[PDB]
Amino acid sequence: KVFERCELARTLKRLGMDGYRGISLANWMCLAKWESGYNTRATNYNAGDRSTDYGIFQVNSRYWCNDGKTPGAVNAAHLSCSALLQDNIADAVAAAKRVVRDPQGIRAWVAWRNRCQNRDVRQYVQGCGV
Repeated sequence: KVFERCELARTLKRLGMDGYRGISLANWMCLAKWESGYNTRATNYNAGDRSTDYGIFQVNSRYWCNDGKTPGAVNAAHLSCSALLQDNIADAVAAAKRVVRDPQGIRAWVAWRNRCQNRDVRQYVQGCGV
């Protein structure tokens, strides 16, 4: 599923993401936009280390979900990476919350540092009613 901007905003708010571990909704939106373009089936194989990023938030199979084919992997969130490819993003949200519980926080995603950090991100939730 490819979410519409405001549709996603309201959905993340309902799932309790606004201000989770100090992370504003606008920031989560900026992250999803650049990671997958709000697409739940987005997958990206990292040939260099043999891991794959899954879903709307591009969660890595080496630490957060299990796909069985990732060398030296762990399952921190304890999910099947398959769960992060559903149209229903409840599991992707639970995984994303787990990622930011580590000290790195939102910085865990390099794309956030490149395109969201220290920028004006109000634009991602403008006019959505959240």
